[PDB]
Amino acid sequence: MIQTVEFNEQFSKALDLMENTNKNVLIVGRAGTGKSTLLNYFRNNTKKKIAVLAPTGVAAVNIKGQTIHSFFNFKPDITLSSVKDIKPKNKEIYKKLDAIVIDEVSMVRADLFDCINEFLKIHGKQPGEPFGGIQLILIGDLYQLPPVVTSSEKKFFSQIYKSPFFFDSISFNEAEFEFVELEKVYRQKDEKFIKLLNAIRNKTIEEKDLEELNKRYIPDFEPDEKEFYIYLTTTNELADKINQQKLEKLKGKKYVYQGYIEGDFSEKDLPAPLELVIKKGTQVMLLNNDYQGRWINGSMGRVVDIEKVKGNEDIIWVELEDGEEVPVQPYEWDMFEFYYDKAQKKIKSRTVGSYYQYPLKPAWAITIHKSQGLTFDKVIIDIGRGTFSHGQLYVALSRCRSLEGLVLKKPISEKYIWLDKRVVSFLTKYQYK
Amino acid sequence: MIQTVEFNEQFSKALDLMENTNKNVLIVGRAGTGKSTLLNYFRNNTKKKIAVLAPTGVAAVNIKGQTIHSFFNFKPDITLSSVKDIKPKNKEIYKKLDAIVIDEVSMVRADLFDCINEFLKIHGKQPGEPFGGIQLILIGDLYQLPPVVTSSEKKFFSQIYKSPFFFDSISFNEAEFEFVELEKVYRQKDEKFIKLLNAIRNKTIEEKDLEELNKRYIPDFEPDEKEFYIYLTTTNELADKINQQKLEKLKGKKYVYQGYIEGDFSEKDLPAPLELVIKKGTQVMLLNNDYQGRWINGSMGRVVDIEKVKGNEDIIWVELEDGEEVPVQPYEWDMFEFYYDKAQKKIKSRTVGSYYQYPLKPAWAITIHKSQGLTFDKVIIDIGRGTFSHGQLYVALSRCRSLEGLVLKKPISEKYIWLDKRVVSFLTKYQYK
Ligand SMILES: Nc1ncnc2c1ncn2[C@@H]1O[C@H](COP(=O)(O)OP(=O)(O)O)[C@@H](O)[C@H]1O
Ligand SMILES: Nc1ncnc2c1ncn2[C@@H]1O[C@H](COP(=O)(O)OP(=O)(O)O)[C@@H](O)[C@H]1O
Repeated sequence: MIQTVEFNEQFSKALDLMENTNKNVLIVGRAGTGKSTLLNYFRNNTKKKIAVLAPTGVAAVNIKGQTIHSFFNFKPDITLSSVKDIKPKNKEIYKKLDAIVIDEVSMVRADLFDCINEFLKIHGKQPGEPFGGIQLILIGDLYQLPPVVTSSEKKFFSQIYKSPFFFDSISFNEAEFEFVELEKVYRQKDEKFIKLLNAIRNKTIEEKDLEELNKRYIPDFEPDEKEFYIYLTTTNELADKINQQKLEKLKGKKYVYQGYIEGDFSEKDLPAPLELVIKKGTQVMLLNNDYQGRWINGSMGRVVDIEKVKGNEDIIWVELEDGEEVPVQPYEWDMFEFYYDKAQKKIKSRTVGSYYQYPLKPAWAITIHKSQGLTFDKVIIDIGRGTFSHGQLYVALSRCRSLEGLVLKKPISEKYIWLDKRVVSFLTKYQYK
Repeated sequence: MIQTVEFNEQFSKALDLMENTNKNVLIVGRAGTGKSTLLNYFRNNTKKKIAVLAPTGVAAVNIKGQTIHSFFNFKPDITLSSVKDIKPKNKEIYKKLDAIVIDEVSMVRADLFDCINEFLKIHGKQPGEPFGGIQLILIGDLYQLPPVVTSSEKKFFSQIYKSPFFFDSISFNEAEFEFVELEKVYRQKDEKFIKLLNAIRNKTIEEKDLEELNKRYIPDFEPDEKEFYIYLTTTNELADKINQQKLEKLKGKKYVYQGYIEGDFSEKDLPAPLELVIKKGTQVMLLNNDYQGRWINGSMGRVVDIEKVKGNEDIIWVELEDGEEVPVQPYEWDMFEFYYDKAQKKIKSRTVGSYYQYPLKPAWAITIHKSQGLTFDKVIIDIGRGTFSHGQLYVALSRCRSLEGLVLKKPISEKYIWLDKRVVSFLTKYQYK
């Protein structure tokens, strides 16, 4: 229960809208703003009978949340008509809930948002009113690739929703959300990078500074066995090839570790891959924040000599960016579920599942979607390799930390870097309202 | 320099034909016989500058010998025409060789035998017609299945060779081959079963023994969990799926061990599987002979708690058929290659490859072909599934030890056990010559 979080104007304004008011609110930052920090400070220090949810199972386990389809008992094929037949597991709850938070709201499609509103409108405190009158708190990175919509759905989805963004859902317009944008980049020496990114957001590109970009299209391929460059790909398939090809053409023995599921857990979504295949000298990424304060979620390293085990489970030493030769051991992930405790006036969260695996994954290459909400010091913006579609360039650039660590494989650097101005329309509406 | 071999008439007659004479010889056993015993006693205690070969890489590593393709530089697709263009790696050798042994000759197809004869006809010591004069010693079990012949090659193979068995090759006919059959059953004592099996051999079975066979012809199932049983299948696909089905169902944690290849080896013929996926409580097969004298090749067991005490490597504790608790650790297999050294005026064997892996594999089900030369106390004979072969039943029955341990999946059985009388013809020719 600590207080070491630097309460600035935006932070204090957001907490004001959150706790003392019961208004629907939308808080955005871009990577470093304190989205998880603000959410969790509210989460720990409130008595407001709240429920914290997240779109994916990976996002839910990280925030210790409830994996929304599970919280509402939504089948993978849910629709605005089938939602009406859903019987709540925990019917007694959603009458008592005062507020509900949703993290990483960027990747919640419009149809699912409308299903949520209908569900809370029928089972909420005040039925008929938006969300049953329950205060809704949205937290996410607007500067994100919209939720994909398969080719089959495309024809009629285009006719129901203007965009797969959550903010183009009919329920979001009929309800008023106070807008708060986190602008402060904490623990960030990324000076002039965010100014460049904000310049790319607007029409202020200052193409002298655009060609100040044109300086880092080096090719000559290459990297180093030391410089920890990560490839950002558009699809799993390409990231999956770079991980394997780098894993091959590499000597030493491979070590394979199988994740263990206790209780109930889906595969996917797993934070760490189920089969951890590590050779000596393998570039890896750590997928959780260390309690002991040694590495963070996304801290890259290089697998080094494993000492083998004493009578406990074996460890994987890793050579971090700064040093560091840290012993990584398997980490326990838990899958929560919120419920009301009839005994007292409180909503408790029991754990229905456990998952055990080394918190690491091969980190020679990653996909943009997998790297949502992460910044890497040295990145490689690789080939498409089948379509570099509209507005994917601003997101990929927003994955980087500095310009002197950015290497652009293809020197494309042209006039569709622009953030995909559906978002831009939404932001210019709310910032000036 | 061991002398513990109890040199029975058959044995002394076979060694006499081997050592003092230079005649081609054909020794057959029934896998309880002294085949490996005779081969290794001759191998160790001789001064005859010989070369020991085996068809597969697995059979070669077990006998500490070389594969036929490796010794002759035979490409996987060799034909009798292309053999003439093969340049020997070690041309100088095959002038010095006095004898050549070939173990597990049962699984040597006719075309390969003719290629061997042609090669030694061209490069051998005094390279005339009979293998270039090199004395050939063949050792194998005739009671095993013939070497498979793909459907494509079948049409024209059928017209050149009457059967894919080695004795229907050409060379053999114009080859003086003394015949010795090890018929005496080396104990573990085979009392009722070998008499019944030999009765099926000579088609002299009695319907008293058919009815006494029909007694273990029962429907239903299950293995008594401890009680070790195995399902002998016709195909890898069926047997290996049963190993997976028993492995998924059973609870606990998975442990994955990767074999390490040093130098040069093969991925097709490995003694232990390359990826050992082992759960606690899993039936295993202990697939090599322990020097310390704790378990034999084929001695089945059930994995019990794996004590991962390390500062080098962890140990897999296994409960044998009698008892038990043996610590199984990785075993080193080596791939030899013979060469002639004028300095010692003899045939030395250097090791060009090494393979390290725990000598274990899941043993809920294995294929007849994999289990060549083995007897198991408790066997489950399925239907193939389906109608196994013309003559697969006799081999499957010859895999068993006793009738009070053989369990036949289904009573259909009517009479198709009969030995594959191409073998019967050959055996009645040589036994009465
Ligand atoms: N508002 C803030 N006050 C104090 N520290 C912050 C704040 N925002 C970010 N930080 C620092 O930055 C780090 C990452 O913040 P985080 O909450 O993960 O940002 P986001 O959730 O936007 O990714 C935290 O470890 C914290 O130390
Ligand atoms: N000549 C022999 N003298 C004594 N015991 C033998 C002899 N041959 C075989 N045995 C017994 O049979 C076992 C297997 O013999 P082996 O040569 O491996 O048979 P095969 O080659 O037919 O599998 C040996 O462990 C041994 O105890």
